[PDB]
Amino acid sequence: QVQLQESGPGLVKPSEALSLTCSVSGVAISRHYWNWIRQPPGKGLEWIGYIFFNGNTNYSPSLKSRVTISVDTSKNEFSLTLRSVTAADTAVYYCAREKSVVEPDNMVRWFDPWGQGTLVTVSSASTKGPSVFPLAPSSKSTSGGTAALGCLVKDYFPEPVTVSWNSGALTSGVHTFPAVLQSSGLYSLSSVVTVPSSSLGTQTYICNVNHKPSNTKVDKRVEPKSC
Amino acid sequence: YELTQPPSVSVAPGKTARITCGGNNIGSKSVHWYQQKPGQAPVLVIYYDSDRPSGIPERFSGSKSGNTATLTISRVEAGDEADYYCQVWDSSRDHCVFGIGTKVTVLGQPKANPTVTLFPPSSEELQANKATLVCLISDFYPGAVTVAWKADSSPVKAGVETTTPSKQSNNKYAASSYLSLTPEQWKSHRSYSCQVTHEGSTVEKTVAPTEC
Repeated sequence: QVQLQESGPGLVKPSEALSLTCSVSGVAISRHYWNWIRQPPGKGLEWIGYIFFNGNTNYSPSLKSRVTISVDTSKNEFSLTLRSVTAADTAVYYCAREKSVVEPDNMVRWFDPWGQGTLVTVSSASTKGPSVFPLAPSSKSTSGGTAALGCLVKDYFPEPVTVSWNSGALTSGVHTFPAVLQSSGLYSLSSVVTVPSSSLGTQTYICNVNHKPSNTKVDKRVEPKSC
Repeated sequence: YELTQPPSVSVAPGKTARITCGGNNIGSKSVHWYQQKPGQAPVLVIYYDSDRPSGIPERFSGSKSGNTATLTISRVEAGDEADYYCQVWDSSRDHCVFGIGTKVTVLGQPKANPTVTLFPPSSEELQANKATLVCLISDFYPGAVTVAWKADSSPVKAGVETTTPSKQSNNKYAASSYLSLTPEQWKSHRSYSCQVTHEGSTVEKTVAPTEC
C-alpha cells in the first residue's frame, strides 16, 4: 500500500534552515504530484507547496521566498527546505500525495494519503533525550482481574516522545498521556497499560520509548516490584 | 481566497451533525473534507463534493449549494469527535486553500467516575537521587477535573504539574499529575495522597514509603 513518512531534525535554531524529507513506499515518485502542508500547534492546516518530478513547483504566497521543494527519484523521496526560520515556523509538517482529475478549465486536487507528520520546534534551547523509569505493578495498582503498569519518561526537549509496548505487539489497554512542561523548560510524560494480574509472574512487559529529536530509543523492562 | 467554517459544532450522541464551508462561489470548484482526531494526521473523509473514499462509513456524506459546502455525519458517535477541514484548489493562482476548521464535540455522553492509580517513586529513580509520584486518572467523563496532593494529610503545592485531560481510545478521558520530591522528602512523611475531584465528588489514592 501507499505510505509516506516524514523525517526531520526535531529542533531548529532561529534564523537557520529547516530541512525535511518524505520517504514514499508503494508507488513511484514519478506517478504523482507531492505536497507539503504544516500545522502550528493549536491552529489550522496551511499548504506550503507541491512538486512534480519533471521540475514543476508552486509554493504558498506567504512562504514562496523561503521555500525549496525537491525530488529524489533514485531514493523515492521528496524534500522541503525552509530557510531563516522563526518561532512562527514551529509546526507539525506533513507530506501528502496529490490525487487529481482533469476537469475542463478548472483544477480538482486533493490529498490522499498524508504522512504521519513530524513536529518541528524552533528554539535556541538545546536538545535533551529522556530518562525512562518503570512504573511497576504492585499489589496496590491492581483492580481485581487487572493491573496497571507503566513507564515514566522524564526531562526531555523538544516534543515529542512516542511510546509502544512489547514492540507494538501490546496495544490493548495502552494510554500515553500528553506531556507536562516543567518549570525547567523540559517535558515529562507517562504511558500506562492495563494487563491481566494473572500474567504478571510469567509475561514480559517492555516499553519502547522513541525520542527522534535526540535520535534516542529506550526499551525499558517493567518488572513487578519486590520491596 | 478564503474558506470560512463555524469554529465549533455541538451535537448529541446519535443525532446528525452538519459542518458547513463557505467560500468564493464554491460551487464553481470542488470541495474536499478531512477528519483530524486529537493527536493524529488528517484523513480524507469526503472528496469531489460528495464522494466517499474506500473505507469511510456511509454516515459521512458531502453536499453543496451556492455559497456553502456541507459535510453531514448521521448517527454521530463519540468516536467522531474531531476537527474537520474543508479544502479546495484555486485554479487561477494555483494555490491550495483550507478552511479554518470545525471542532465537533458530542455532548451528553454517559457520566463515568474516575479510576485513580498512584505510583510511588521507583527504586531506580530513587537510586538516581530523584523522586516522582505519578497519579494517573482514567475512564472518566465529562472532562473537567481537579487534582490536589497531600503529604500526611497536609496540602502540597510546590513541585506539582498536571496535564489537561485528553481522550483515551475508549472516548472516556484521562489525565495525569506529578509530584516531584527529593528522596529525603519522600521518606520523611508517613504517606502521600492524590485526590481527584470530578463532578462534585472526589477519589483519593494513598502511597507510603514503607510499603515495598
